[PDB]
Amino acid sequence: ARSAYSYIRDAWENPGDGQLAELQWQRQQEWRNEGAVERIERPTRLDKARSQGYKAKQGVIVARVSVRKGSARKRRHKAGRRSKRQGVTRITRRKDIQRVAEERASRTFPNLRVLNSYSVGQDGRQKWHEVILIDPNHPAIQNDDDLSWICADDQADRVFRGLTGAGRRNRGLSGKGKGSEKTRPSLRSNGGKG
Amino acid sequence: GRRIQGQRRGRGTSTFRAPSHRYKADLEHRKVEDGDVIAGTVVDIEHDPARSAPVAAVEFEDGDRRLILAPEGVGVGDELQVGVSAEIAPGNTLPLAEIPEGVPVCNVESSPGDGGKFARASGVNAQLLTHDRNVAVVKLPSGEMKRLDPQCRATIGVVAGGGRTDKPFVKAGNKHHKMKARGTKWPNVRGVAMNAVDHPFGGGGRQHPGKPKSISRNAPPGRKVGDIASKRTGRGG
Amino acid sequence: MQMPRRFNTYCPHCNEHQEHEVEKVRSGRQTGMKWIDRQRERNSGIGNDGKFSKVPGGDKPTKKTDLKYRCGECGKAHLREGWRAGRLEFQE
Amino acid sequence: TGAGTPSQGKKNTTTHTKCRRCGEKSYHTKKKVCSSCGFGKSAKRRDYEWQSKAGE
RNA sequence: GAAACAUCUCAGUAUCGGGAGGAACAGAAAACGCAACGUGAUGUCGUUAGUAACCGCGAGUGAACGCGAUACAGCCCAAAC
RNA sequence: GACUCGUACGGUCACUGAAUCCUGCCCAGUGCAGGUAUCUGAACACCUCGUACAAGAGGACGAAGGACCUGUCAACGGCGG
RNA sequence: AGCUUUACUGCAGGCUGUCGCUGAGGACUCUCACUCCGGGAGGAGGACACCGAUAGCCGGGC
Ligand SMILES: [Cl-]
Ligand SMILES: [Cl-]
Ligand SMILES: [Cl-]
Ligand SMILES: [Cl-]
Ligand SMILES: [K+]
Ligand SMILES: [Mg+2]
Ligand SMILES: [Mg+2]
Ligand SMILES: [Mg+2]
Ligand SMILES: [Mg+2]
Ligand SMILES: [Mg+2]
Ligand SMILES: [Mg+2]
Ligand SMILES: [Mg+2]
Ligand SMILES: [Mg+2]
Ligand SMILES: [Mg+2]
Ligand SMILES: [Mg+2]
Ligand SMILES: [Mg+2]
Ligand SMILES: [Mg+2]
Ligand SMILES: [Mg+2]
Ligand SMILES: [Mg+2]
Ligand SMILES: [Mg+2]
Ligand SMILES: [Mg+2]
Ligand SMILES: [Mg+2]
Ligand SMILES: [Mg+2]
Ligand SMILES: [Mg+2]
Ligand SMILES: [Mg+2]
Ligand code: NA
Ligand code: NA
Ligand code: NA
Ligand code: NA
Ligand code: NA
Ligand code: NA
Ligand code: NA
Ligand code: NA
Ligand code: NA
Ligand code: NA
Repeated sequence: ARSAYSYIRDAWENPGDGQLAELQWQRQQEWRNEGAVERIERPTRLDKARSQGYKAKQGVIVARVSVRKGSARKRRHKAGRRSKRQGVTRITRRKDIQRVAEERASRTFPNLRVLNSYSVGQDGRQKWHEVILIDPNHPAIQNDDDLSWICADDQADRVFRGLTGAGRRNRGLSGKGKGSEKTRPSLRSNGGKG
Repeated sequence: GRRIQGQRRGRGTSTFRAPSHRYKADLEHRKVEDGDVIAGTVVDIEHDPARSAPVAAVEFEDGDRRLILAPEGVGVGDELQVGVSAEIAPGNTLPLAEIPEGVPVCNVESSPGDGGKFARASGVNAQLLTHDRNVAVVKLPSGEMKRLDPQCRATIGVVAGGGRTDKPFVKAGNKHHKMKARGTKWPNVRGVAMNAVDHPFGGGGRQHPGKPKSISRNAPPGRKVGDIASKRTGRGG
Repeated sequence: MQMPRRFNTYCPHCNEHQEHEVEKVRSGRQTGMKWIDRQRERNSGIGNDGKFSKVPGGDKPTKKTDLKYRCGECGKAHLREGWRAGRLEFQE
Repeated sequence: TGAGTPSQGKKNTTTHTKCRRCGEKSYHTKKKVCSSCGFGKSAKRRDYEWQSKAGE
């Protein structure tokens, strides 16, 4: 039979209709008054969290991060620039807001490591994402056969090197064939052309 | 070119800032749970460095010592009141509603409880005209008819120090001394006296503006100079 | 100059002289879907757009003759070299 | 007054001093920042790529 | 550089911000598409090829599949119960 | 964030440059500002055509702006044959 | 190279329409988001404004 979770998921396929709508109109009021990074005891989207690796256990942390909506907050040029490089307004950044969110979170928890993240809505001027972080040092995790991998030294600052799931999608690594000539094995190895 | 003076202003450097650290008080109306029970006694009449007008030192019953926007007439010893029931005499402060129409008022609030905004310069005063359960039309010293919430507090009488503008500065030194106590860069060099690089009116072998002086409101900072969005110029016609 | 709306002349299709009818080539309308139309959208961005930033050049003192010769028999037209003419008017 | 020799005479102010962190006499005692290692401004040591030829 | 120059080019170079490791990254197909009755995770080397493709279709720019090699390695959750 | 512990007897932006006698005429052009039947005026949505969809074509509506009208020269300036 | 402009091309900025935030009953009411005033009670404002996106106009300020 359907799982309880399946309902949470099904409700978020349309965050603008039903109870979820009424729910958001409410929460956001409180959210807009919270900080940049707010640790929260329980995932707002249980299906998604668990689906993404979450796990109600010690060493697993979650926090909601809000990032401003829109293009790049860029300063106009103060020296010679050909018409091509004289832009400011239409320029956008190459990292999506969700990736910005994962980083602001990870920086808030220096000892933790980003496991994953997911969207929980947005108002007119900002987006919220909930980031799942892990304490690579807690034995409750060093002994977890489904998460102890994140404890390896080479997983240090994994979000800052784009090893996150949102990281790898944003690096154009989704496709294994056509179109990913300049992306895999890495953007930088491909002379930054992706 | 280079940024014009109006652009250096905004940066808020020392030169353009006001000597706040030398200012006495941020004159603002007192608060009262309600009732109006509040009242105090004038203790002294001081000079206010930020407005070149006098301010009155007042002591209230709850032992609160604060400076007030001294209207004309208030002297040491006098007793002033603040509240919905305060008397209707000069110096007292009460909502526009409780004020009789046709009475000169000063330091009027724009939003009830904001502590006063309008008419607080030397000698000026507002004029309460129309009452209502909603609007309290007041004629500001500029002539405009400001419709206001009757709950907006105000002080009765005209601001002290009237007539200041009558005597000429006579000499640069006097101006100098005044300017030194304000957020203003002085003296003023005429745009037309500068180099093109420095101002849109600069340049030429003789002094005259480059183009016409009346500039569109849509003009960008760096170019908005001269007669800003003038509806007209000159004295004639 | 003056010119007969219709007259006998060689029809490259029939391979024999027929009575043709002369008409001034009316400009067909654009689809806005040609390759060039796409490249304009594609290639245009921030700042100067290169070739897509240019604007049409002037005119020559006199234009050449832009005509279609229609065969009255098989109804098929054919094109010919034109010739500079300040004005061209058909007779009937 | 000449901006040359005559303006040299007033130079009796102390700015750059031995740096508690890197030992170089680059600690601006008025700014409390080392112009050499960045002490007082950065936890990380001051270093730029332009301090050497691009391919080296 | 285009014998000017704006797209283009220099070049995702110089330089700047953040961070890992002795290597990093990548990685077990919603692949390929010598179209198949075919191949079978990923890097990399040789080639494919200055080919396809881009481009005031100017100057210039520029892959991939495959192939021959090197080394090979394949698994764990979410959910159903 | 400065102006601003400020509020039109303010402070911003410009021109002229103590006093004294004065400061004529011009709004066509340019600028600024106001108005505007009508004309012009982009995109979204909307209608028609097209396409099993889409590209695309046309229409209707029409903001600021412009046309047009008015005000203004101690506004740029002009004051001849 | 500095500077100018009704040189060419663009870029900020200003004004303006449209979309999102955004809600209830060609003009209108409302309150609940949102904004502001208020120590607070609570007052004003209000689906506008702000902000994100886009379109037209102006645009040697660069
Ligand atoms: Cl991390
Ligand atoms: Cl003054
Ligand atoms: Cl013809
Ligand atoms: Cl194959
Ligand atoms: K260039
Ligand atoms: Mg590599
Ligand atoms: Mg000063
Ligand atoms: Mg104040
Ligand atoms: Mg004066
Ligand atoms: Mg002067
Ligand atoms: Mg000079
Ligand atoms: Mg200039
Ligand atoms: Mg002069
Ligand atoms: Mg002059
Ligand atoms: Mg362009
Ligand atoms: Mg010198
Ligand atoms: Mg060249
Ligand atoms: Mg050429
Ligand atoms: Mg290239
Ligand atoms: Mg391929
Ligand atoms: Mg298991
Ligand atoms: Mg002089
Ligand atoms: Mg030059
Ligand atoms: Mg506030
Ligand atoms: Mg220039
Ligand atoms: Na961290
Ligand atoms: Na790319
Ligand atoms: Na001049
Ligand atoms: Na492209
Ligand atoms: Na050359
Ligand atoms: Na040149
Ligand atoms: Na090109
Ligand atoms: Na005129
Ligand atoms: Na005029
Ligand atoms: Na120069």
